[PDB]
Amino acid sequence: QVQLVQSGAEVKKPGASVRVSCRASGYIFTESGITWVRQAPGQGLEWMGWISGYSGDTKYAQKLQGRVTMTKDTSTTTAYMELRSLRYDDTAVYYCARDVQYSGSYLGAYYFDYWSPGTLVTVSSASTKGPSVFPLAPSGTAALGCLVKDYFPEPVTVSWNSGALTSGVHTFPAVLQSSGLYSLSSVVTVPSSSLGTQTYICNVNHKPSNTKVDKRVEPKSC
Amino acid sequence: TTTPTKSYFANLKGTRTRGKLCPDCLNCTDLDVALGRPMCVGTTPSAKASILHEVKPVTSGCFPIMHDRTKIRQLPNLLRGYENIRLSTQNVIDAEKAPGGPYRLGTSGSCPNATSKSGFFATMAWAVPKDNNKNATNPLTVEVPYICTEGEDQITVWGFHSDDKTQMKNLYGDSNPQKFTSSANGVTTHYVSQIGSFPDQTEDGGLPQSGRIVVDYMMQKPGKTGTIVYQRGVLLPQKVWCASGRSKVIKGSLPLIGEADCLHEKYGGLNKSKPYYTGEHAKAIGNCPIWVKT
Amino acid sequence: QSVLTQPPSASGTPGQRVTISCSGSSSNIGTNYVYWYQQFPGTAPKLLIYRSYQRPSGVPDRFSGSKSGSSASLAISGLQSEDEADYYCATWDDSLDGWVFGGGTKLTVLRQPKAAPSVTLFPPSSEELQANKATLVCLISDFYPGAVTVAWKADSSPVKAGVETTTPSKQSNNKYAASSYLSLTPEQWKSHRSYSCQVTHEGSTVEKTVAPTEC
Ligand SMILES: *[C@@H]1O[C@H](CO)[C@@H](O[C@@H]2O[C@H](CO)[C@@H](O[C@@H]3O[C@H](CO)[C@@H](O)[C@H](O)[C@@H]3O)[C@H](O)[C@H]2NC(C)=O)[C@H](O)[C@H]1NC(C)=O
Ligand SMILES: *[C@@H]1O[C@H](CO)[C@@H](O[C@@H]2O[C@H](CO)[C@@H](O)[C@H](O)[C@H]2NC(C)=O)[C@H](O)[C@H]1NC(C)=O
Ligand SMILES: *[C@@H]1O[C@H](CO)[C@@H](O[C@@H]2O[C@H](CO)[C@@H](O)[C@H](O)[C@H]2NC(C)=O)[C@H](O)[C@H]1NC(C)=O
Repeated sequence: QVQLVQSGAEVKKPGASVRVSCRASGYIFTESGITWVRQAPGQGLEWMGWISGYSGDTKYAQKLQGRVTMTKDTSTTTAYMELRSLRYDDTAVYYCARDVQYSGSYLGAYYFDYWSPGTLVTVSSASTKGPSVFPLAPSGTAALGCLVKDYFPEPVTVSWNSGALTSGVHTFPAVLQSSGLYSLSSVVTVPSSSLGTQTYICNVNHKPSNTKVDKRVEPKSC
Repeated sequence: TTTPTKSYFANLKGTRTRGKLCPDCLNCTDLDVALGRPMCVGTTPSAKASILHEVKPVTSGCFPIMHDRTKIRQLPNLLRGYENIRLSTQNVIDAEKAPGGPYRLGTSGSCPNATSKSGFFATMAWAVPKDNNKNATNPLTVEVPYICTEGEDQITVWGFHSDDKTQMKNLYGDSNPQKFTSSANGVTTHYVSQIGSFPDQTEDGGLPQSGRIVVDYMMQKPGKTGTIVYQRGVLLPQKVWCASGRSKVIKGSLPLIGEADCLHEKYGGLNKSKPYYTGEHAKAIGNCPIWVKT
Repeated sequence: QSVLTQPPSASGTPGQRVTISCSGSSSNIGTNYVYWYQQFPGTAPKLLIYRSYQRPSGVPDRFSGSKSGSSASLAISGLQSEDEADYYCATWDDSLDGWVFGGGTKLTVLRQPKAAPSVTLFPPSSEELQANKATLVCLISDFYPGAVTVAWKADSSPVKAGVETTTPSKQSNNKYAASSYLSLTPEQWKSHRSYSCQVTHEGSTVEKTVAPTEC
């Protein structure tokens, strides 16, 4: 059975480097190659490069020449990918894949077959911060919300009116800025006549920073 | 009439096709076989078509070589040009009795066998002087007889080992750069060894080593002799290459998948399903479709 | 910006035949073999079609590969629930000296009527502006299938800087929702008559606009 097993998940500060391992099983390693492909969270696939299990010959993607190095070890039938000078754009899942080609110029006349489970590499400088919570004021349905800005790590928790408001609540998954910090939002859809008489409070709980915030969301005046 | 889709290289339909010199010597590069690195001394079958897949062939084990000092990388591409190739079965000289006083034949931990953690290339004998002979010598001269058969070309592999100041003095009795010369087929080349300050180990067994090896081949035509003149550290030839006939060589890739009518330098394996093709008029081998302007 | 162009979304009722196109050029799809990969969430992609037309073992004849000039296509017939995934085309590109991937198409086998997205756009709060920050919040909800593209406008000219959109998330009723943020300096926010969040879904755009001056 053709197997690929990678090293564990990694987390690194920007500027350091990662070495990801890829051990091979169930085929003749010295007559195949390895490619590496990476996938930014919620995005597409980016080819990184290939290395021969027969000769150690390599070819890297133009965007990654300089920063990447691939090596391999026939003894342990293992391949390694090194990525230097990590920036936030290097946060991705790193796959290795069995590539049928092992000598001659690498020109895409062959293809890669089986993909390994995937190793996640997180480049973050972040250091546990509580969020800043801002109200999203209402404008017959009306929408009002809570903006939960700039926290790390996940997750925060949102309730409304200490749990007594549930009908109409949507809390959206976090977005991960290019700064390594998260933000999310939460909206309740309410009766538009309920404004003015009824109060609305979002309750934000970010356990890792012990931050707890009750934010009043009230109509805007001019 | 379309431009073929580029595809993998393949076996040529009516013709034996050589990819690696020695299929069955896995864990081995072509250059490992050409040198006779241990674990790489297996059958080297005949083929009438060969694919040139390494422009700069690479070793992957044994004692660290300074490749760029000679034309050594090109040995397996030279070999692959012949239909028939074989490492000789008998040693081309007796190393221990060679000129230069009795030698013990050196071995290394970078060269594990399966009977040993320690060995050496089968093409060469690391001629280490016995402990009472270790000192400077005047240039020694040995003749390398032909030893191949039919009209075989004989390729003879040899070299010299060097080390840093202190090590040279233990092994040989001389910390001076040593001199070497080979002459065969009217071709003469001179060498002088270097002491210390060696470049980094590369493409080798991965055990740390103080010294370095330099390796060359000389071509001996049928009936013809070769000559090595040498001082301390010499690698004397042992198993030599015997080579005859001609193979067509084509730049291409590996692995060879399935069978094709034709081998095209750009499009790879190509069946003659259609009589004409367009595109890149590269070099082709076998039963091939006719190239045409778009 | 992907070299190969794949629609973000493809769909069909169970049993139907849907196709996914993949659009390239002479240097890639025109001169090279096409490959198709299928990915379920949080798993490795798997080889589905190879050398434009072939099927690996395991892959049913329901999946079919096609190629014509600089464009390839994946056909999934007899559509079934377990075909819900992301489909990626890949070919070598002789111009860029490396492999290239399409953006990936999400295949949804509809079990629900197609629904347009609700969009609501929040200007920055007074509170946030006092902290010298500004964020525009565009919330997208109730759309199916779960694929939208978001574009922002300063007055009437596009903005690409400081935009963060989440992948869409299956919500409370198997419909989909997603969010997008436009980070601004108060300086920027004050300098425009208006800002817009436009959400494209199934070739149809729903737009929402805020003006700094109005309350
Ligand atoms: C050039 O043409 C030859 C001849 O058609 C192609 O080789 C042939 O490839 C077919 C598969 O496409 C092989 O058939 C196989 O037979 C086995 C045994 O029954 C079966 O299990 C497989 O499913 C398959 O059908 C056939 O053996 C093989 N013919 C020869 C003579 O080896 C070749 O692929 C073509 N090459 C190019 C570059 O197009
Ligand atoms: C290719 O290299 C492998 C790895 O050294 C060799 O397989 C080993 O054989 C030894 C016995 O000699 C075992 O003790 C090891 O467990 C084997 N390795 C592994 C990974 O299981 C193999 O013999 C080599 N092949 C050739 C032709 O030399
Ligand atoms: C493995 O390597 C060892 C070391 O070279 C070989 O053993 C030698 O065999 C030759 C005869 O061919 C003897 O002259 C040497 O004295 C032996 N060396 C030692 C350390 O005694 C052995 O033949 C090789 N075996 C295989 C399987 O190739």
